[PDB]
Amino acid sequence: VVKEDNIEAVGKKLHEYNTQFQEKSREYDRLYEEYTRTSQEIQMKRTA
Amino acid sequence: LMWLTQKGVRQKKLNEWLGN
Amino acid sequence: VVKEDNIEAVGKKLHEYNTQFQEKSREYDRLYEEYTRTSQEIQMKRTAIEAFNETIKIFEEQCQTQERYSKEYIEKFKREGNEKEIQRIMHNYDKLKSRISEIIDSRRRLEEDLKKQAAEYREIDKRMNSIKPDLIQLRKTRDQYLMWLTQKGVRQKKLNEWLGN
Amino acid sequence: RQINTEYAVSLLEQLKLFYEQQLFTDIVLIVEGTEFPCHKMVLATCSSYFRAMFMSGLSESKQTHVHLRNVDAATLQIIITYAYTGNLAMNDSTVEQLYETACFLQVEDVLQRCREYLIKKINAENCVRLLSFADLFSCEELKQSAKRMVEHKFTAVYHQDAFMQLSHDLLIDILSSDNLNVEKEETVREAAMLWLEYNTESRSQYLSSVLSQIRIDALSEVTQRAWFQGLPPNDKSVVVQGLYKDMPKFFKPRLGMTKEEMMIFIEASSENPCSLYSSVCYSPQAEKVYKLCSPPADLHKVGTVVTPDNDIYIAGGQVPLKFRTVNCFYWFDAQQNTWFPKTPMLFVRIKPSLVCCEGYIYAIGGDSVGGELNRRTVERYDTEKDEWTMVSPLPCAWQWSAAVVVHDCIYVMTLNLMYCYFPRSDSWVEMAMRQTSRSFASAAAFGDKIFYIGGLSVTVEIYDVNKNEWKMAANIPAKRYSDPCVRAVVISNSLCVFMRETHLNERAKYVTYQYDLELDRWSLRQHISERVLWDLGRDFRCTVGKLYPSCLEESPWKPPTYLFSTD
Repeated sequence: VVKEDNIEAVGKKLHEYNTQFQEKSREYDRLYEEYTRTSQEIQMKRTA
Repeated sequence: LMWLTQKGVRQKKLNEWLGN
Repeated sequence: VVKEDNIEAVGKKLHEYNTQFQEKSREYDRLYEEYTRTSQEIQMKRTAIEAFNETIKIFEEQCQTQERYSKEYIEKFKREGNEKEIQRIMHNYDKLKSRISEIIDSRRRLEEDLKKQAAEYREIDKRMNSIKPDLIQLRKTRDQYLMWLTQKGVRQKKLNEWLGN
Repeated sequence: RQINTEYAVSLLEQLKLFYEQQLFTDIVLIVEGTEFPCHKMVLATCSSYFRAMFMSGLSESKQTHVHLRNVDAATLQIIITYAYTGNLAMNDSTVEQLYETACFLQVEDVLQRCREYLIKKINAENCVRLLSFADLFSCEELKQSAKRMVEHKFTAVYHQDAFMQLSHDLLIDILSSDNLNVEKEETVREAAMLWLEYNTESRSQYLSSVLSQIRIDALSEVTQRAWFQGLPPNDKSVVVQGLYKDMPKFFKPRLGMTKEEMMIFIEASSENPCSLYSSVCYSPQAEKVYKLCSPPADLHKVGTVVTPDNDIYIAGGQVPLKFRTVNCFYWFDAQQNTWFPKTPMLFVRIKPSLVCCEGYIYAIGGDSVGGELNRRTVERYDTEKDEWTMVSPLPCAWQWSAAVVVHDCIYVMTLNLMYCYFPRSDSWVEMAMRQTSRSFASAAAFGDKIFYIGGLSVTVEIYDVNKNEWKMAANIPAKRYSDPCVRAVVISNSLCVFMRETHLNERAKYVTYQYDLELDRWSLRQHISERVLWDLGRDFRCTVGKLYPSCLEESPWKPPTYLFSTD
């Protein structure tokens, strides 16, 4: 736990890591949605 | 995860830190 | 997939290949276990034969120590007209020579054991060398069928049930 | 046919009543002046001797007075009491004379009962005497049992007076056996010397036969000391289980030169989930997997007791509910490597913690909760009497309390109430304890300062006994917090542990640790690989005792390499 394995401290760190991970999965699937919309965009623009 | 849960972090408590 | 499209028939093939693949993995890890046991077998034997070698060396050291005794303290045990006192090195010499002979025979027994186990290990080691190209070829064909045949209406649970048989 | 037994017992009790009042007494046996009136039919249908003496049709079947010589009066009375009842009252004081009288009279039932009683009563004080008795009376089973017992503890019984009075055949069959439990051939040489010098005028002609049986040119384990110890880590044990096997049996290293520190895993687990209460012995020197038979009759919740002579024992026990609480006692041998049934106890010990306090195993608690007069009952293990005398019982219920003797005085630290467990005064003088009231404190023979690492919380508390002080080392290295699976072991009298703190899967992470006392630091000794050592539990019995790898079932049954990268 970043050199702080002390029950309450070890667990509070775990919560900070939980935040970091959650923010990423949200931005990860957001970037995936952006990838998909850009893909269909260039497909519609190439058919145009 | 093989250290915090091994200490005693209950899965229910993990879900609370995974939900905020 | 032999240009087939009955889907159900193509799936039956899928299972037939599944069997062949499973049989191989079992014989594959069996050959691996055989490799490991043969490795520890020749390890236990290379140590036993070097122990035999060092024992023969120290027995030859005792043999020349007998010649050393033939000049160290033999002067007071041969010119007195007695034979029971000299048995501590004279009756300990002939049986030592017989021990040398029988441990040489035992070393020959260990050597023939080594060559027979090496033969019975190489007769299947060549099978490993020939079954692995066929194994990876069958696995490549299975992976190629996993791109088209699997996407023709079969479920992963169905594949697992076909993996069981 | 269902032969009537209800009529059989009434007729037997009526015959006894008639014999007590001396009715229909047709024969009179005269033994050293004492007279005994009896019936010829009972003596015939019980002893084959009297049957042949009466069915011969001579004057012995016609004369009422028969003089029997070389027969003790008490033994004849006991035989008649068996002839008229069938129950035998045997004791360790008059069992040999009773067996002699029975073999002279050929009573198959009494002979078999005395034989099995002598077999189940062979100790380390009468082994030589019982062997001489069996040789004189030609009892093959008792002879073999006594010979095995002598081979197990030769270095402890070759000083007895019964050993110097043995015959020539006994000496040449004991010395020629490769099962002599001796660490050096000098012991056997001195034994032969004292035997031949005990009576020189009658054994001066047997000096050649004496010297022909002692291995002089063997040089079993001295040749390895000559060249070098250069090998893979402690691979001298591999040479033990190699050179010995292939040997013309004249220069064979005796069984005592094969005894090596072994990890007796009692009630251990295996890779197979069904065999979670099996047993797998291990060598901390040759790094090899052996098989064990810890459960005799599927007896679980037992207590391993290795004596200084390396004789593993068991206490209490639990047979699967037909768990059916049983008390059948069992002793793990080393030569035959088998469990020997004996007298059961009066209290079923549930996984007891016992040690050979002052060379005497005591039943230190190791029970359950429900009465101090029933559970938590320290007892005594009579060795020659083979009895279980009760002694001052443990006051409160103390479970998972490692029993460790210190300076010939049991120092069992409990949850938070350590006492001065006395093996002589039998008292509970409250000794210096801790403040952490927890059990699961693994501790082995750690000498003056014991270490009860464990609490299910792995504080390595220092247990100074001589200075009666109380210090502390540190904790077992882990991560945020490891699982306390401490298994304190004592390999070759050392301060080690078998911590199985499961971290990255791999069953349990079996890592042995090196404990410092002069430096009072923290290090690691060895790291038992999981490639062979699979699931073994977290708190199972793991005693350390010198054992023969040749007699240990050499069965690994555990494939090392796995997870091929072929995929």
